[PDB]
Amino acid sequence: RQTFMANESNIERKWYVIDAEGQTLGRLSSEVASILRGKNKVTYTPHVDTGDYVIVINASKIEFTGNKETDKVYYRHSNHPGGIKSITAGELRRTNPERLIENSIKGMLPSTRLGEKQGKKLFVYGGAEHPHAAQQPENYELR
Amino acid sequence: AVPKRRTSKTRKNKRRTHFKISVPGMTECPNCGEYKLSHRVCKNCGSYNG
Amino acid sequence: MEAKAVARTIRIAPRKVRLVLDLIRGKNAAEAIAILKLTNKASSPVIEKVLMSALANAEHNYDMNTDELVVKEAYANEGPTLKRFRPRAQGRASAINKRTSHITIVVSDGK
Amino acid sequence: NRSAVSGGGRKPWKQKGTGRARQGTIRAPQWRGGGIVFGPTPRSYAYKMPKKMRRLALRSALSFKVQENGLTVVDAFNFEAPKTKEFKNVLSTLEQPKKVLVVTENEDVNVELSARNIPGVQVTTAQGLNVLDITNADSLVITEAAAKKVEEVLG
Amino acid sequence: KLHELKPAEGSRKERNRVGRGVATGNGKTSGRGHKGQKARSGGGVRPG
Amino acid sequence: PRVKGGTVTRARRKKTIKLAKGYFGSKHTLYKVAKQQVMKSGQYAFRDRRQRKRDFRKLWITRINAAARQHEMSYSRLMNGLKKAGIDINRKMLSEIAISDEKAFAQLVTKAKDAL
Amino acid sequence: MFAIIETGGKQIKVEEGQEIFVEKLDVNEGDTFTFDKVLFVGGDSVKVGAPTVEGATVTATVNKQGRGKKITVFTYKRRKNSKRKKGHRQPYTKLTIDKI
RNA sequence: ACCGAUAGUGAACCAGUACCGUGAGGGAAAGGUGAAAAGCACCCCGGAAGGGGAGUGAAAUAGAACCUGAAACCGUGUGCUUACAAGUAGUCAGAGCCCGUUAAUGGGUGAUGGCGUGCCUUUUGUAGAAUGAACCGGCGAGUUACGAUUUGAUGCAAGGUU
RNA sequence: UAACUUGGGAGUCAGAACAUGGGUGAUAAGGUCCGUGUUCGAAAGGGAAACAGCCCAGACCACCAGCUAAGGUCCCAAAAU
RNA sequence: GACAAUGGUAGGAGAGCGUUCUAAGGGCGUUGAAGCAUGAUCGUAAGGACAUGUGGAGCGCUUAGAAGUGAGAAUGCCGGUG
Repeated sequence: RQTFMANESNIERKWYVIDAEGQTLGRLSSEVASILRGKNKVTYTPHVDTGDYVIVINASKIEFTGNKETDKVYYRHSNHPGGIKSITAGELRRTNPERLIENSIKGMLPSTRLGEKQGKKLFVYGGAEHPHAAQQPENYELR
Repeated sequence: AVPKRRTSKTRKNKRRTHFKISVPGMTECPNCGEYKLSHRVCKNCGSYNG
Repeated sequence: MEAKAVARTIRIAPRKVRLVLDLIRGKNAAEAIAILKLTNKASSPVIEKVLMSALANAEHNYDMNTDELVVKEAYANEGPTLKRFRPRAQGRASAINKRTSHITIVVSDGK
Repeated sequence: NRSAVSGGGRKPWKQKGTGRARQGTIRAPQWRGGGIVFGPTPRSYAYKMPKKMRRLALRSALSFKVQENGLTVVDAFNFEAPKTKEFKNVLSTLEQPKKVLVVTENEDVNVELSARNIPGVQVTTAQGLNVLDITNADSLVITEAAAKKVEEVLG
Repeated sequence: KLHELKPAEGSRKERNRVGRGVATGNGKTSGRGHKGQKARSGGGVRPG
Repeated sequence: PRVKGGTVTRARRKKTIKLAKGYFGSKHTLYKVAKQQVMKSGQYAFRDRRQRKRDFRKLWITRINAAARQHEMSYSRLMNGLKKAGIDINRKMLSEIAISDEKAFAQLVTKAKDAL
Repeated sequence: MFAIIETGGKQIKVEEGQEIFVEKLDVNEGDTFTFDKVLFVGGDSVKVGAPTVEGATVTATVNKQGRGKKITVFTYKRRKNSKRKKGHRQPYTKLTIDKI
């Protein structure tokens, strides 16, 4: 009977920005995947993406607990026989932090078409800068 | 070898996408008036004028 | 109105004829004679016949201008097939289908 | 069945080594043109029951007409030769419904003939009363003599 | 009354007719169980 | 007599072919795949009628939780306070108070805190 | 200005002049039915929500009384010759909402 | 209370025939224009076949392939939809767009989300990489006789019954 | 809330896993053979990722209602950062 | 009313649906029967009606009776077509 459903005509999407300085990778990634997926709105519907547009900055300043700087290897296979490649969270927090952050958050979103389209709401930047000034980025903080 | 499974009539029509044949590449004869095939001699009336 | 001509039980497999018919479908009928007259294929003469008959049904027995005529609807349907045999080796026998077709062309004046 | 249908008696191909199903004869049930597995047999359907039940049924079939006004006694008919005109007239002057059973004492010639052309008139004698034909009709025409015949016969 | 005919109550039944689908109860194996000598046509140990 | 029945086979096969229209390809044309797909369809429908009462439940809880966290409460403590305060609306199904009338939702939240 | 009532084991949010489809009541065609179990009222001007509310109970017409579309319940067991088909049509009554 | 053209004779029809075999021998398929041939004069396109008209006819989408004319299958056009996507192909929820019924909580389509490994047989156990089926249609499997028994029904009842 | 007798009609005689008491094997086996109970067989639903036999629990049907069992509550994924 | 029950193979028991023919009754039908197609209809299921086109001459309904009485599987048989 009666139960609300959001439409393409009904949904509005806000932008947010959040420093990763002093943050843990997973402890930030969870609270940000929630915003991307859009389940802090009251008008959450599963089939359309009521999420938001998140900006992450200072991705070179995230932290790792314990001996993950040298442990915690990222593996990836090239589909050629013997084409497996390896990296470490140390050699990626300084070499490409804005893919460290991307992978951490995008493993937390469901692996479907709506999830693929919700992952690209995330805009990750090392350093304290971003080209998204024309969006009125609202300042969010975690919890 | 033998087909393990019959071809669905959607896959048949997908494979037959490019089986179309092309136009003949024809022009209007400046003497016959009727149509000729470019770089060929007018079957209808006379010469080639080239 | 809409004039049509038909050639029933022509001795060509219909999906060889549909090739040629996918060229003249929708053309100014002054072109379609020449198109069918210039192409390699073999189903072209026995379609030139049907087209010229459907155009000679426009001037005669109706009254239309055969310059104003586009080939509105051409197509080809299956007729009765002639099932024959071909001896393969070792006592085997393989069936043959000498298929036919019905070639239908409908020319109009757009009125 | 398989025995009677013409042909058969040869195995169409080897038991083994062809791709086809193993078949015994061309006249098995599933083959087009085969024998029929079961079905119509030339037989009979008549049976019997005790005589007392026969007389009981043939008395019920008449008590039903007496419950209603199906029965209507008359005298012995009179005819010189068979003629259906006077017979149909008499049947119409007695308020009789369409199908009447005209039960006469003995077999009669001047009644059977002038009756058996009409749609619904069946003449019969006390020697030939039927549980089927009493109940088929809805109007009896017995004579003053045949009724005593049936009450003497029936128990 | 030859068009209203009721036999006595409890005097006639349908015959059981096995081999006509799963809903009747006796559809596939027709009441005979599975493989064996008592599941073949004519198959049965003689009496006694 | 010989009952060469051939009018009923066609009739029920039509009645089952027409119950599968909109199915991809041969599933809507041939009796022996259309019949299987109609069986599977009835089974899926039986199951999904049961699950449809379970999906909207989680939906309503998701949205009530998203509303309560704005006032800085959990779903869990909200429902505890509600069930303890007596105020016993169909609180999951009526996730419409949270959307439609927001001031009344502040009302309910304050009562929930008052029951603690 | 709405109200939350509870009628057939199910709460319902209702406003003035709304059609509602409820399960089969005991009232006849046309005759008005007044709901006594109200759980919430408010929306725009007042806000009273309690364990239950005595008053302002919804007065609603009884518009129609019928049977919903036929669902065909089917379930089968694979490789075990066991299937079952029932039909079902759920009776309901539709009410118009007069007053709160 | 027999068949009605895959039925009934193998054979409704030039059938013990085509055909198959050295031979004995095996053996099919094949009915239906209309009330009446009135079986399409004449014109046009075409070598013809075949068409389009005009006719006959109650009807020619009854034109000798001639009653109805299903499904498979093959096509022509369009209303929604589809080229970043991992699909036992559906079911539940659902925006949008397009129509409008046996008039009723309408019909079509389906962006996206949840759940979800066909059917039959045989097995302790099969999504099974175990079997079977290309699809469609028709035909295709507990019967009959005579006896025994057990039940219900009925008629009489120390009798009952041919 | 069964038990028994008298009659009509049967199917079954290839069982499996787990827990426990044993033989055999090597205190091997998803081994094999017995006692004991359960589940599958003939059982759908929730959990063990998926997973006949493990844990919870036995589907008459419908509802966009509520309380719970095993198991859980950072995100995938409903509920404690 | 009240309360209880309603997963299920092998298997037992019961109640039904539909086809073909028969008897009796009572209908319909060139102002259009069966059949075929179309639909958004009715019943708890098997199933039934109705409207609409095509079709061109037989068909249903009620109560009983009698069965060559129901097809998705048999590397089934025959035909047609992929």
